[PDB]
Amino acid sequence: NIKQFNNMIECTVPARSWWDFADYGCYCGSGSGSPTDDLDRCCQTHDNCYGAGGGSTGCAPKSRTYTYQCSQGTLTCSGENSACAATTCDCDRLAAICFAGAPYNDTNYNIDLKSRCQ
Amino acid sequence: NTYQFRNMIECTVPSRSWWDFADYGCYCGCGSGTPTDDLDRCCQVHCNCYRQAGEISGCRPKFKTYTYQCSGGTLTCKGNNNACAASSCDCDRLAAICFAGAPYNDNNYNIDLKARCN
Ligand SMILES: CC(=O)N[C@@H]1[C@@H](O)[C@H](O)[C@@H](CO)O[C@H]1O
Ligand SMILES: [Zn+2]
Ligand SMILES: [Zn+2]
Repeated sequence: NIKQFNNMIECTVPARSWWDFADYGCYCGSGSGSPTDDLDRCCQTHDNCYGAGGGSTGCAPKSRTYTYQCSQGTLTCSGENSACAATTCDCDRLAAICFAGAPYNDTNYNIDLKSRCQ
Repeated sequence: NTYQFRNMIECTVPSRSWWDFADYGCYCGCGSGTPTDDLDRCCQVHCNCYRQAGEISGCRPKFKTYTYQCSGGTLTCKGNNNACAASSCDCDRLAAICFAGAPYNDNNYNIDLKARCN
């Protein structure tokens, strides 16, 4: 679930909190418009991943609790996860991994979406 | 669905672009924290409304297409709606009506979520 994703984020980017991504670019937060940078892209496909997982019967990303582990910046989804958990989990760890590698631009945080996301 | 909700808004608040609500306070865009005002609380009740609808198997509030009529400040969800569609429609409608009765504070648009909702 998102509670677990918030924490996944900190595993790979301990120097930051998920909140730095809550309102970044044109997606990290919701969804619409043209990606702003690599980071704003990591979020685009994360949402897409969730969209693919929602197609998995009875699967609710933000609410499905999975079994994962964080070990010094590296994430691992465990095996006992149901088809839905495993998919969601992977979505989140790939996103978390993608956030750590992308550049964070202060200029693209807290942006006026009504002008950059049409 | 998102598109229908956008119309209800333009319906109850013609003097504003629906973008004026895509990033207002801590909840219009959906999140967490202390609602900064009446309008923000409107969005707070709306997210929670969506969360309950998600508990109905197969119900994706954000995508469920429903039947409604929006006629000059007047919003009507039609009976021909099923549980999921009926619940979703009442969320959006009530939120649209709610917006119509709450002052819109330009200060509260595109606020720093990391610092103000955390
Ligand atoms: C396009 C659209 O209307 N999106 C709505 C937004 O207006 C509303 O402020 C927010 C919080 O309730 O939820 C979104 O789904
Ligand atoms: Zn009519
Ligand atoms: Zn913002």
